Amino acid sequence: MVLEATVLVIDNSEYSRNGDFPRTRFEAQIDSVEFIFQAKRNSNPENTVGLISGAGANPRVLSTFTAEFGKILAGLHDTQIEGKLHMATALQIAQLTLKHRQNKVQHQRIVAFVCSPISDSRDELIRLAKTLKKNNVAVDIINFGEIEQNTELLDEFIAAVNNPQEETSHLLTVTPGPRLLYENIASSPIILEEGSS
Amino acid sequence: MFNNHEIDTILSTLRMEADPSLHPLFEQFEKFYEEKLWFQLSESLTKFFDDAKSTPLRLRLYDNFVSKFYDKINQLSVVKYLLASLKDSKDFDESLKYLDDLKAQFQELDSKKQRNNGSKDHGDGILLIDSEIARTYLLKNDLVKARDLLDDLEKTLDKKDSIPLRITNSFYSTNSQYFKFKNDFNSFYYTSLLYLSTLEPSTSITLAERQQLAYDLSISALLGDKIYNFGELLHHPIMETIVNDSNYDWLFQLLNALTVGDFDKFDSLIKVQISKIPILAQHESFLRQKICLMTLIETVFVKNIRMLSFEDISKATHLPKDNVEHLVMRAISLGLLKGSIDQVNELVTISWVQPRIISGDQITKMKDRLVEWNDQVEKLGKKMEAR
Repeated sequence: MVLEATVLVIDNSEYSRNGDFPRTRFEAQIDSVEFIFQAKRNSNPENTVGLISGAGANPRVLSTFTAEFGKILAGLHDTQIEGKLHMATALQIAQLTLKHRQNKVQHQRIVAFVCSPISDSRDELIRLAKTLKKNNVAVDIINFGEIEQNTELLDEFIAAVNNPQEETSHLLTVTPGPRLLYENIASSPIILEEGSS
Repeated sequence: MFNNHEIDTILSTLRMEADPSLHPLFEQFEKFYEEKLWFQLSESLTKFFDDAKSTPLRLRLYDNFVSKFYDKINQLSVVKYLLASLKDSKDFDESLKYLDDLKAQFQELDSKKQRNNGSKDHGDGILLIDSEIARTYLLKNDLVKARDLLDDLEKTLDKKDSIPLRITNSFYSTNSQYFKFKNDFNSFYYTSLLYLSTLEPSTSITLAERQQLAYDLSISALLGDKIYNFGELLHHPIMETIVNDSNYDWLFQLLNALTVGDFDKFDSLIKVQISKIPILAQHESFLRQKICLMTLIETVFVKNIRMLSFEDISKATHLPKDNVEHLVMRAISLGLLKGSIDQVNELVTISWVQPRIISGDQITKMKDRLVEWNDQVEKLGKKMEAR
Protein backbone atom coordinates (compact mmCIF):
# COMPACT_ATOMS: atom_id res chain seq x y z
CA MET A 1 0.00 0.00 0.00
CA VAL A 2 2.41 2.66 1.29
CA LEU A 3 6.04 2.78 2.41
CA GLU A 4 6.44 0.89 5.69
CA ALA A 5 8.80 -1.45 7.53
CA THR A 6 7.72 -5.03 8.28
CA VAL A 7 9.30 -7.21 10.98
CA LEU A 8 8.59 -10.93 10.60
CA VAL A 9 8.75 -13.46 13.44
CA ILE A 10 8.83 -17.23 12.87
CA ASP A 11 7.29 -19.61 15.42
CA ASN A 12 9.41 -22.61 16.45
CA SER A 13 8.14 -24.66 19.40
CA GLU A 14 7.19 -28.20 20.40
CA TYR A 15 4.01 -27.90 18.32
CA SER A 16 5.92 -26.81 15.21
CA ARG A 17 8.29 -29.76 15.65
CA ASN A 18 5.34 -32.16 15.92
CA GLY A 19 2.88 -32.88 13.11
CA ASP A 20 1.63 -29.56 11.73
CA PHE A 21 1.52 -29.43 7.92
CA PRO A 22 2.25 -32.29 5.47
CA ARG A 23 5.06 -30.26 3.84
CA THR A 24 6.92 -29.89 7.17
CA ARG A 25 5.44 -26.47 8.03
CA PHE A 26 8.79 -25.20 9.33
CA GLU A 27 9.79 -25.39 5.67
CA ALA A 28 6.36 -24.07 4.65
CA GLN A 29 6.69 -21.15 7.07
CA ILE A 30 9.77 -20.31 5.02
CA ASP A 31 7.43 -20.19 2.03
CA SER A 32 5.00 -18.14 4.14
CA VAL A 33 7.77 -15.56 4.47
CA GLU A 34 8.24 -15.69 0.69
CA PHE A 35 4.51 -15.06 0.20
CA ILE A 36 4.47 -11.79 2.16
CA PHE A 37 7.92 -10.78 0.89
CA GLN A 38 6.96 -10.95 -2.79
CA ALA A 39 3.76 -9.01 -2.05
CA LYS A 40 5.49 -6.15 -0.22
CA ARG A 41 8.49 -6.03 -2.56
CA ASN A 42 6.34 -5.62 -5.68
CA SER A 43 4.35 -2.79 -4.05
CA ASN A 44 7.25 -0.34 -3.72
CA PRO A 45 10.73 -0.40 -5.29
CA GLU A 46 12.33 0.30 -1.88
CA ASN A 47 11.23 -1.75 1.13
CA THR A 48 12.78 -2.83 4.43
CA VAL A 49 11.89 -6.28 5.82
CA GLY A 50 13.56 -7.68 8.93
CA LEU A 51 13.81 -11.19 10.35
CA ILE A 52 13.78 -12.02 14.08
CA SER A 53 13.38 -15.52 15.54
CA GLY A 54 12.65 -15.47 19.27
CA ALA A 55 10.99 -18.88 19.75
CA GLY A 56 13.03 -21.45 21.66
CA ALA A 57 16.40 -20.04 20.58
CA ASN A 58 16.19 -17.07 23.03
CA PRO A 59 15.83 -13.55 21.56
CA ARG A 60 18.24 -13.13 18.65
CA VAL A 61 18.75 -11.01 15.54
CA LEU A 62 19.22 -13.09 12.39
CA SER A 63 19.17 -10.64 9.47
CA THR A 64 18.57 -6.90 9.32
CA PHE A 65 16.31 -5.02 6.91
CA THR A 66 17.08 -5.92 3.30
CA ALA A 67 15.32 -5.98 -0.07
CA GLU A 68 16.67 -9.41 -1.08
CA PHE A 69 15.52 -12.86 0.03
CA GLY A 70 18.90 -14.55 -0.53
CA LYS A 71 20.31 -14.08 2.97
CA ILE A 72 16.86 -14.47 4.55
CA LEU A 73 16.24 -18.00 3.27
CA ALA A 74 19.71 -19.31 4.13
CA GLY A 75 19.48 -18.23 7.77
CA LEU A 76 16.23 -20.08 8.45
CA HIS A 77 17.69 -23.54 7.75
CA ASP A 78 20.29 -23.15 10.53
CA THR A 79 17.74 -22.34 13.25
CA GLN A 80 16.24 -24.74 15.80
CA ILE A 81 12.68 -26.10 15.67
CA GLU A 82 12.61 -27.06 19.37
CA GLY A 83 11.94 -24.93 22.44
CA LYS A 84 8.90 -22.83 23.28
CA LEU A 85 7.36 -19.71 21.78
CA HIS A 86 8.02 -16.60 23.89
CA MET A 87 6.32 -13.47 22.55
CA ALA A 88 7.10 -11.38 25.65
CA THR A 89 10.79 -10.88 24.82
CA ALA A 90 10.22 -11.17 21.06
CA LEU A 91 7.95 -8.13 20.76
CA GLN A 92 10.03 -5.95 23.09
CA ILE A 93 13.19 -6.37 21.02
CA ALA A 94 11.20 -5.66 17.84
CA GLN A 95 10.44 -2.10 18.98
CA LEU A 96 14.13 -1.18 18.97
CA THR A 97 14.42 -2.95 15.61
CA LEU A 98 11.97 -0.44 14.12
CA LYS A 99 14.61 2.27 14.61
CA HIS A 100 16.99 0.43 12.25
CA ARG A 101 15.21 1.94 9.22
CA GLN A 102 16.81 4.82 7.33
CA ASN A 103 13.95 7.33 7.07
CA LYS A 104 12.06 7.62 10.35
CA VAL A 105 8.92 8.75 8.47
CA GLN A 106 8.16 5.15 7.48
CA HIS A 107 5.19 3.43 9.10
CA GLN A 108 6.15 0.99 11.86
CA ARG A 109 4.55 -2.43 11.34
CA ILE A 110 5.16 -5.80 13.02
CA VAL A 111 3.81 -9.02 11.49
CA ALA A 112 4.12 -12.06 13.77
CA PHE A 113 2.84 -15.59 13.17
CA VAL A 114 1.77 -17.38 16.36
CA CYS A 115 1.08 -21.09 15.86
CA SER A 116 1.21 -22.06 19.56
CA PRO A 117 0.04 -20.53 22.85
CA ILE A 118 2.72 -18.73 24.85
CA SER A 119 3.64 -19.76 28.38
CA ASP A 120 4.71 -16.24 29.41
CA SER A 121 2.58 -14.05 31.65
CA ARG A 122 0.27 -11.38 30.24
CA ASP A 123 1.40 -8.64 32.65
CA GLU A 124 4.32 -7.57 30.44
CA LEU A 125 2.01 -7.21 27.42
CA ILE A 126 -0.14 -4.56 29.14
CA ARG A 127 2.64 -1.99 29.51
CA LEU A 128 4.08 -2.96 26.11
CA ALA A 129 0.87 -2.20 24.19
CA LYS A 130 0.55 1.27 25.74
CA THR A 131 4.10 2.12 24.65
CA LEU A 132 3.64 0.94 21.05
CA LYS A 133 0.43 2.99 20.77
CA LYS A 134 2.24 6.31 21.30
CA ASN A 135 4.65 5.53 18.44
CA ASN A 136 1.85 4.25 16.14
CA VAL A 137 3.13 0.69 15.73
CA ALA A 138 1.00 -1.49 13.47
CA VAL A 139 0.30 -4.80 15.22
CA ASP A 140 -0.44 -7.83 13.04
CA ILE A 141 -1.28 -11.01 14.97
CA ILE A 142 -1.82 -14.28 13.09
CA ASN A 143 -3.13 -17.06 15.33
CA PHE A 144 -3.03 -20.61 13.95
CA GLY A 145 -4.95 -23.16 16.02
CA GLU A 146 -4.28 -21.14 19.17
CA ILE A 147 -7.96 -20.49 20.01
CA GLU A 148 -8.86 -24.21 20.02
CA GLN A 149 -6.83 -25.84 22.81
CA ASN A 150 -6.28 -22.57 24.70
CA THR A 151 -7.72 -19.09 25.14
CA GLU A 152 -6.21 -15.91 23.67
CA LEU A 153 -3.34 -14.60 25.78
CA LEU A 154 -2.67 -11.82 23.26
CA ASP A 155 -6.24 -10.49 23.56
CA GLU A 156 -5.20 -8.30 26.50
CA PHE A 157 -2.30 -6.97 24.41
CA ILE A 158 -4.70 -6.02 21.61
CA ALA A 159 -7.25 -4.48 23.99
CA ALA A 160 -4.79 -1.90 25.33
CA VAL A 161 -3.39 -0.99 21.88
CA ASN A 162 -6.92 -1.12 20.47
CA ASN A 163 -7.29 1.39 17.62
CA PRO A 164 -9.38 1.57 14.44
CA GLN A 165 -8.15 -0.32 11.40
CA GLU A 166 -6.81 2.91 9.86
CA GLU A 167 -3.87 2.88 12.30
CA THR A 168 -3.03 -0.28 14.25
CA SER A 169 -4.48 -3.13 16.36
CA HIS A 170 -5.29 -5.70 13.68
CA LEU A 171 -6.21 -9.10 15.14
CA LEU A 172 -6.68 -12.04 12.78
CA THR A 173 -7.32 -15.78 13.06
CA VAL A 174 -6.45 -18.52 10.57
CA THR A 175 -9.51 -20.23 9.12
CA PRO A 176 -9.66 -23.86 10.35
CA GLY A 177 -10.94 -24.98 6.95
CA PRO A 178 -8.35 -26.58 4.68
CA ARG A 179 -7.02 -24.34 1.93
CA LEU A 180 -3.80 -23.26 0.26
CA LEU A 181 -1.02 -21.63 2.25
CA TYR A 182 -0.86 -18.33 0.34
CA GLU A 183 -4.68 -18.15 0.28
CA ASN A 184 -4.90 -17.94 4.08
CA ILE A 185 -3.30 -14.47 4.04
CA ALA A 186 -5.07 -13.45 0.81
CA SER A 187 -8.53 -12.99 2.35
CA SER A 188 -6.99 -11.55 5.52
CA PRO A 189 -5.95 -7.87 5.42
CA ILE A 190 -2.23 -8.62 5.01
CA ILE A 191 -1.31 -8.96 1.33
CA LEU A 192 -4.52 -7.28 0.16
CA GLU A 193 -3.97 -4.26 -2.11
CA GLU A 194 -0.30 -5.09 -2.68
CA GLY A 195 2.00 -5.76 -5.63
CA SER A 196 1.40 -9.52 -5.71
CA SER A 197 -0.22 -12.27 -3.64
CA MET B 1 -7.74 -47.31 25.30
CA PHE B 2 -9.30 -44.58 23.14
CA ASN B 3 -6.33 -42.19 23.40
CA ASN B 4 -5.29 -43.29 19.89
CA HIS B 5 -8.63 -42.21 18.37
CA GLU B 6 -8.93 -39.10 20.59
CA ILE B 7 -5.60 -37.31 21.16
CA ASP B 8 -4.12 -38.24 17.78
CA THR B 9 -7.41 -37.45 16.03
CA ILE B 10 -7.72 -33.91 17.41
CA LEU B 11 -4.09 -33.14 16.56
CA SER B 12 -4.67 -34.55 13.05
CA THR B 13 -7.86 -32.50 12.50
CA LEU B 14 -7.38 -28.93 13.75
CA ARG B 15 -3.59 -28.88 13.30
CA MET B 16 -3.06 -31.21 10.34
CA GLU B 17 -4.89 -29.99 7.24
CA ALA B 18 -4.30 -33.23 5.32
CA ASP B 19 -4.02 -36.71 6.85
CA PRO B 20 -2.00 -38.96 4.52
CA SER B 21 -0.74 -41.16 7.38
CA LEU B 22 -4.02 -41.20 9.36
CA HIS B 23 -6.14 -44.23 8.44
CA PRO B 24 -8.75 -46.12 10.50
CA LEU B 25 -7.41 -49.54 9.45
CA PHE B 26 -3.78 -48.89 10.43
CA GLU B 27 -4.59 -47.61 13.93
CA GLN B 28 -7.18 -50.36 14.48
CA PHE B 29 -4.43 -52.95 15.05
CA GLU B 30 -3.05 -50.79 17.88
CA LYS B 31 -6.24 -50.84 19.96
CA PHE B 32 -7.00 -54.46 19.01
CA TYR B 33 -4.10 -55.81 21.11
CA GLU B 34 -3.29 -53.45 24.00
CA GLU B 35 -6.43 -51.98 25.58
CA LYS B 36 -4.60 -50.35 28.51
CA LEU B 37 -3.33 -46.76 28.79
CA TRP B 38 0.22 -47.36 27.57
CA PHE B 39 0.25 -48.07 23.83
CA GLN B 40 2.85 -49.67 21.55
CA LEU B 41 3.32 -47.34 18.57
CA SER B 42 1.76 -43.95 17.86
CA GLU B 43 2.41 -40.64 16.09
CA SER B 44 2.16 -36.86 16.60
CA LEU B 45 2.60 -35.87 20.29
CA THR B 46 1.36 -39.17 21.77
CA LYS B 47 4.41 -41.18 20.67
CA PHE B 48 6.76 -39.01 22.75
CA PHE B 49 5.04 -39.91 26.03
CA ASP B 50 5.29 -43.65 25.32
CA ASP B 51 8.31 -45.52 26.67
CA ALA B 52 9.72 -49.05 26.97
CA LYS B 53 7.95 -49.69 30.30
CA SER B 54 5.33 -51.79 28.48
CA THR B 55 7.98 -53.41 26.20
CA PRO B 56 5.96 -53.19 22.96
CA LEU B 57 8.62 -54.80 20.71
CA ARG B 58 6.61 -53.49 17.73
CA LEU B 59 9.20 -50.89 16.68
CA ARG B 60 10.57 -53.23 14.01
CA LEU B 61 7.36 -52.80 12.01
CA TYR B 62 7.14 -49.15 13.09
CA ASP B 63 10.34 -48.35 11.18
CA ASN B 64 8.89 -49.77 7.96
CA PHE B 65 5.82 -47.57 8.50
CA VAL B 66 8.02 -44.43 8.57
CA SER B 67 7.76 -44.41 4.77
CA LYS B 68 4.22 -43.12 5.35
CA PHE B 69 5.55 -40.35 7.63
CA TYR B 70 7.35 -38.74 4.68
CA ASP B 71 4.02 -37.31 3.50
CA LYS B 72 3.50 -35.93 7.03
CA ILE B 73 6.78 -34.84 8.65
CA ASN B 74 10.50 -35.29 8.03
CA GLN B 75 12.59 -37.98 9.76
CA LEU B 76 13.22 -36.93 13.36
CA SER B 77 12.07 -39.40 16.03
CA VAL B 78 12.71 -42.46 13.84
CA VAL B 79 16.23 -42.59 15.28
CA LYS B 80 14.98 -42.27 18.87
CA TYR B 81 13.13 -45.57 18.37
CA LEU B 82 14.37 -48.81 16.73
CA LEU B 83 18.15 -49.10 17.31
CA ALA B 84 18.13 -46.62 20.20
CA SER B 85 15.16 -48.31 21.92
CA LEU B 86 16.44 -51.88 21.45
CA LYS B 87 18.89 -51.43 24.33
CA ASP B 88 16.09 -52.10 26.83
CA SER B 89 15.00 -55.26 24.98
CA LYS B 90 18.64 -56.46 24.82
CA ASP B 91 18.65 -58.20 21.44
CA PHE B 92 21.97 -58.19 19.58
CA ASP B 93 20.95 -60.74 16.91
CA GLU B 94 18.11 -59.29 14.82
CA SER B 95 19.37 -55.74 15.49
CA LEU B 96 22.32 -56.33 13.12
CA LYS B 97 20.06 -56.10 10.05
CA TYR B 98 18.89 -52.55 10.80
CA LEU B 99 22.52 -51.47 11.31
CA ASP B 100 23.40 -51.98 7.63
CA ASP B 101 20.12 -50.56 6.27
CA LEU B 102 20.67 -47.04 7.66
CA LYS B 103 24.41 -46.63 8.45
CA ALA B 104 25.35 -42.92 8.22
CA GLN B 105 24.15 -40.34 5.67
CA PHE B 106 22.43 -42.74 3.28
CA GLN B 107 18.68 -43.02 3.86
CA GLU B 108 18.59 -40.35 6.59
CA LEU B 109 20.21 -37.53 4.56
CA ASP B 110 18.27 -36.11 1.64
CA SER B 111 16.64 -32.69 2.13
CA LYS B 112 17.55 -32.18 5.81
CA LYS B 113 20.75 -30.87 7.39
CA GLN B 114 22.52 -32.42 10.39
CA ARG B 115 20.48 -32.51 13.61
CA ASN B 116 23.52 -33.93 15.50
CA ASN B 117 22.71 -37.65 15.25
CA GLY B 118 20.51 -39.52 17.72
CA SER B 119 21.42 -37.58 20.88
CA LYS B 120 17.91 -36.76 22.14
CA ASP B 121 14.59 -37.44 20.37
CA HIS B 122 14.74 -35.79 16.90
CA GLY B 123 17.72 -36.50 14.67
CA ASP B 124 19.20 -38.54 11.85
CA GLY B 125 21.47 -41.44 12.69
CA ILE B 126 25.11 -40.76 11.82
CA LEU B 127 27.39 -41.24 14.83
CA LEU B 128 24.78 -43.01 16.98
CA ILE B 129 24.56 -46.19 14.90
CA ASP B 130 28.36 -46.38 14.72
CA SER B 131 28.45 -45.96 18.50
CA GLU B 132 25.87 -48.71 19.08
CA ILE B 133 27.72 -51.16 16.81
CA ALA B 134 30.67 -50.81 19.18
CA ARG B 135 28.23 -51.31 22.06
CA THR B 136 26.79 -54.32 20.23
CA TYR B 137 30.23 -55.94 20.12
CA LEU B 138 30.94 -54.68 23.66
CA LEU B 139 28.54 -57.08 25.41
CA LYS B 140 29.02 -59.90 22.87
CA ASN B 141 32.46 -59.89 21.21
CA ASP B 142 35.76 -58.57 22.59
CA LEU B 143 36.61 -54.92 23.21
CA VAL B 144 38.98 -54.65 20.23
CA LYS B 145 36.28 -53.83 17.67
CA ALA B 146 34.48 -51.60 20.19
CA ARG B 147 37.38 -49.19 20.75
CA ASP B 148 38.04 -48.90 17.01
CA LEU B 149 34.66 -47.20 16.52
CA LEU B 150 35.19 -44.96 19.57
CA ASP B 151 38.29 -43.31 18.07
CA ASP B 152 36.34 -41.40 15.42
CA LEU B 153 33.73 -40.43 18.02
CA GLU B 154 36.24 -38.77 20.36
CA LYS B 155 37.89 -36.79 17.56
CA THR B 156 34.56 -35.64 16.10
CA LEU B 157 33.12 -34.60 19.47
CA ASP B 158 36.17 -32.46 20.26
CA LYS B 159 36.07 -30.97 16.73
CA LYS B 160 32.37 -30.32 16.01
CA ASP B 161 30.16 -29.58 19.02
CA SER B 162 27.80 -26.96 20.46
CA ILE B 163 27.11 -25.07 23.69
CA PRO B 164 24.81 -27.65 25.40
CA LEU B 165 25.50 -31.36 25.97
CA ARG B 166 23.71 -33.74 23.59
CA ILE B 167 26.15 -36.07 21.80
CA THR B 168 27.96 -36.59 25.12
CA ASN B 169 24.91 -38.55 26.32
CA SER B 170 25.27 -41.19 23.60
CA PHE B 171 29.07 -40.90 23.71
CA TYR B 172 29.40 -41.56 27.45
CA SER B 173 26.69 -44.25 27.26
CA THR B 174 28.97 -46.63 25.36
CA ASN B 175 31.96 -45.69 27.53
CA SER B 176 29.81 -46.36 30.62
CA GLN B 177 29.85 -50.12 29.95
CA TYR B 178 33.24 -50.01 28.19
CA PHE B 179 35.31 -49.13 31.28
CA LYS B 180 33.12 -51.22 33.60
CA PHE B 181 34.77 -54.48 32.51
CA LYS B 182 38.25 -52.93 32.64
CA ASN B 183 40.55 -52.69 35.67
CA ASP B 184 40.79 -48.86 35.67
CA PHE B 185 38.29 -47.35 38.11
CA ASN B 186 39.78 -43.84 37.96
CA SER B 187 38.75 -43.16 34.36
CA PHE B 188 35.51 -45.07 34.98
CA TYR B 189 34.43 -42.54 37.61
CA TYR B 190 35.22 -39.58 35.34
CA THR B 191 33.10 -41.11 32.57
CA SER B 192 30.07 -41.80 34.78
CA LEU B 193 30.36 -38.36 36.39
CA LEU B 194 29.86 -36.45 33.12
CA TYR B 195 27.20 -38.93 31.98
CA LEU B 196 25.20 -38.23 35.15
CA SER B 197 25.22 -34.50 34.34
CA THR B 198 23.05 -35.20 31.27
CA LEU B 199 20.76 -37.63 33.11
CA GLU B 200 19.08 -35.01 35.31
CA PRO B 201 17.74 -32.67 32.55
CA SER B 202 16.26 -35.37 30.30
CA THR B 203 16.70 -38.94 28.98
CA SER B 204 14.89 -41.07 31.58
CA ILE B 205 14.97 -38.83 34.65
CA THR B 206 13.05 -41.40 36.71
CA LEU B 207 14.66 -42.91 39.81
CA ALA B 208 14.90 -46.29 38.05
CA GLU B 209 17.97 -45.24 36.06
CA ARG B 210 19.36 -43.15 38.93
CA GLN B 211 19.63 -46.09 41.34
CA GLN B 212 21.30 -48.21 38.65
CA LEU B 213 23.82 -45.46 37.89
CA ALA B 214 24.72 -45.07 41.58
CA TYR B 215 25.99 -48.66 41.60
CA ASP B 216 28.75 -47.58 39.20
CA LEU B 217 29.75 -44.50 41.20
CA SER B 218 29.81 -46.34 44.54
CA ILE B 219 32.36 -48.86 43.26
CA SER B 220 34.44 -46.32 41.34
CA ALA B 221 34.61 -43.60 44.01
CA LEU B 222 35.60 -46.16 46.66
CA LEU B 223 38.41 -47.69 44.59
CA GLY B 224 39.36 -44.43 42.88
CA ASP B 225 42.50 -42.94 44.45
CA LYS B 226 42.51 -39.83 42.23
CA ILE B 227 40.39 -37.14 43.92
CA TYR B 228 40.21 -37.66 47.70
CA ASN B 229 37.94 -40.54 48.69
CA PHE B 230 34.49 -39.37 49.84
CA GLY B 231 35.07 -35.69 49.03
CA GLU B 232 33.22 -35.72 45.71
CA LEU B 233 30.27 -37.63 47.20
CA LEU B 234 29.26 -34.88 49.65
CA HIS B 235 29.44 -32.11 47.03
CA HIS B 236 27.36 -33.50 44.17
CA PRO B 237 23.92 -34.86 45.18
CA ILE B 238 24.75 -38.51 44.46
CA MET B 239 23.65 -40.40 47.57
CA GLU B 240 20.63 -38.09 47.94
CA THR B 241 18.97 -39.64 44.86
CA ILE B 242 18.91 -43.23 46.20
CA VAL B 243 17.46 -45.05 49.22
CA ASN B 244 19.10 -46.39 52.39
CA ASP B 245 18.07 -50.05 52.01
CA SER B 246 18.46 -52.96 49.56
CA ASN B 247 22.28 -53.05 49.62
CA TYR B 248 22.52 -49.25 49.38
CA ASP B 249 23.32 -48.88 53.09
CA TRP B 250 27.07 -49.55 52.79
CA LEU B 251 27.45 -46.35 50.75
CA PHE B 252 26.11 -44.11 53.53
CA GLN B 253 28.14 -45.88 56.23
CA LEU B 254 31.30 -45.31 54.18
CA LEU B 255 31.35 -41.65 55.23
CA ASN B 256 31.71 -42.39 58.95
CA ALA B 257 34.11 -45.28 58.27
CA LEU B 258 36.56 -43.11 56.32
CA THR B 259 36.22 -40.13 58.68
CA VAL B 260 36.90 -41.97 61.95
CA GLY B 261 39.49 -44.38 60.56
CA ASP B 262 38.58 -47.53 62.51
CA PHE B 263 40.03 -50.58 60.78
CA ASP B 264 37.44 -52.91 62.34
CA LYS B 265 34.62 -51.02 60.59
CA PHE B 266 35.90 -51.86 57.09
CA ASP B 267 35.79 -55.60 57.84
CA SER B 268 32.07 -55.58 58.70
CA LEU B 269 31.23 -52.95 56.05
CA ILE B 270 32.52 -54.97 53.07
CA LYS B 271 31.61 -58.67 52.98
CA VAL B 272 33.21 -61.48 50.97
CA GLN B 273 30.87 -60.90 48.01
CA ILE B 274 32.66 -57.59 47.29
CA SER B 275 36.20 -57.63 48.71
CA LYS B 276 36.90 -60.90 46.87
CA ILE B 277 38.03 -58.75 43.91
CA PRO B 278 41.84 -58.35 43.90
CA ILE B 279 41.48 -54.62 43.17
CA LEU B 280 40.03 -53.80 46.59
CA ALA B 281 42.53 -56.12 48.31
CA GLN B 282 45.32 -53.73 47.32
CA HIS B 283 43.13 -50.66 47.93
CA GLU B 284 42.07 -51.90 51.38
CA SER B 285 45.06 -50.14 52.96
CA PHE B 286 45.00 -47.23 50.49
CA LEU B 287 41.84 -45.69 51.98
CA ARG B 288 43.19 -44.89 55.45
CA GLN B 289 46.65 -43.78 54.28
CA LYS B 290 45.48 -40.80 52.20
CA ILE B 291 42.94 -39.37 54.65
CA CYS B 292 45.22 -39.58 57.69
CA LEU B 293 48.06 -38.04 55.67
CA MET B 294 46.01 -35.00 54.62
CA THR B 295 44.66 -34.67 58.17
CA LEU B 296 48.14 -34.30 59.68
CA ILE B 297 48.91 -31.45 57.26
CA GLU B 298 46.24 -29.10 58.63
CA THR B 299 46.85 -30.20 62.23
CA VAL B 300 50.55 -29.32 62.50
CA PHE B 301 50.22 -26.21 60.31
CA VAL B 302 50.58 -23.03 62.37
CA LYS B 303 52.30 -20.33 60.32
CA ASN B 304 55.31 -21.42 58.25
CA ILE B 305 55.65 -24.98 59.63
CA ARG B 306 54.09 -27.85 57.70
CA MET B 307 56.78 -30.22 58.99
CA LEU B 308 55.79 -33.72 60.13
CA SER B 309 57.60 -36.65 61.74
CA PHE B 310 57.53 -40.45 61.72
CA GLU B 311 55.80 -40.81 65.10
CA ASP B 312 52.86 -38.66 63.96
CA ILE B 313 52.39 -40.73 60.79
CA SER B 314 53.03 -44.15 62.36
CA LYS B 315 50.64 -43.65 65.28
CA ALA B 316 47.91 -42.23 63.02
CA THR B 317 47.89 -44.97 60.37
CA HIS B 318 49.09 -47.78 62.68
CA LEU B 319 51.80 -48.62 60.14
CA PRO B 320 55.50 -49.42 60.59
CA LYS B 321 58.21 -46.93 59.68
CA ASP B 322 59.09 -49.01 56.61
CA ASN B 323 55.76 -48.09 54.99
CA VAL B 324 55.98 -44.41 55.98
CA GLU B 325 58.63 -43.70 53.33
CA HIS B 326 56.85 -45.98 50.82
CA LEU B 327 53.07 -45.49 50.89
CA VAL B 328 53.41 -41.73 51.40
CA MET B 329 56.02 -41.54 48.63
CA ARG B 330 53.53 -43.07 46.18
CA ALA B 331 51.03 -40.28 46.86
CA ILE B 332 53.77 -37.67 46.36
CA SER B 333 54.63 -39.05 42.92
CA LEU B 334 50.96 -38.80 41.87
CA GLY B 335 50.94 -35.02 42.35
CA LEU B 336 49.23 -34.94 45.76
CA LEU B 337 52.29 -33.62 47.63
CA LYS B 338 55.64 -32.02 46.83
CA GLY B 339 58.10 -32.24 49.74
CA SER B 340 59.81 -35.46 50.74
CA ILE B 341 60.72 -37.40 53.89
CA ASP B 342 64.14 -37.37 55.56
CA GLN B 343 65.07 -40.76 57.01
CA VAL B 344 68.29 -39.61 58.69
CA ASN B 345 67.30 -36.62 60.84
CA GLU B 346 63.78 -38.01 61.45
CA LEU B 347 62.05 -34.97 59.94
CA VAL B 348 59.25 -34.90 57.36
CA THR B 349 59.04 -31.73 55.24
CA ILE B 350 55.83 -31.61 53.18
CA SER B 351 54.89 -28.71 50.90
CA TRP B 352 51.36 -27.55 50.06
CA VAL B 353 49.71 -28.80 46.86
CA GLN B 354 46.13 -29.95 47.48
CA PRO B 355 43.82 -26.88 47.43
CA ARG B 356 41.62 -28.54 50.12
CA ILE B 357 38.23 -27.85 48.58
CA ILE B 358 35.14 -27.46 50.80
CA SER B 359 36.74 -26.24 54.03
CA GLY B 360 34.96 -23.11 55.32
CA ASP B 361 36.99 -22.88 58.54
CA GLN B 362 39.90 -20.93 57.03
CA ILE B 363 37.56 -18.38 55.41
CA THR B 364 37.20 -16.53 58.71
CA LYS B 365 40.90 -17.07 59.46
CA MET B 366 42.18 -15.83 56.09
CA LYS B 367 40.01 -12.71 56.44
CA ASP B 368 42.37 -11.26 59.06
CA ARG B 369 45.33 -12.31 56.90
CA LEU B 370 44.23 -9.92 54.15
CA VAL B 371 43.75 -7.17 56.74
CA GLU B 372 47.25 -7.83 58.08
CA TRP B 373 48.68 -7.72 54.55
CA ASN B 374 46.73 -4.56 53.69
CA ASP B 375 47.95 -2.81 56.85
CA GLN B 376 51.63 -3.62 56.31
CA VAL B 377 51.55 -2.34 52.73
CA GLU B 378 49.60 0.79 53.70
CA LYS B 379 52.04 1.46 56.55
CA LEU B 380 55.02 1.20 54.19
CA GLY B 381 53.15 3.09 51.47
CA LYS B 382 52.65 6.19 53.61
CA LYS B 383 56.40 6.38 54.26
CA MET B 384 57.01 6.45 50.49
CA GLU B 385 55.00 9.67 50.11
CA ALA B 386 56.83 11.47 52.93
CA ARG B 387 60.35 10.47 51.85
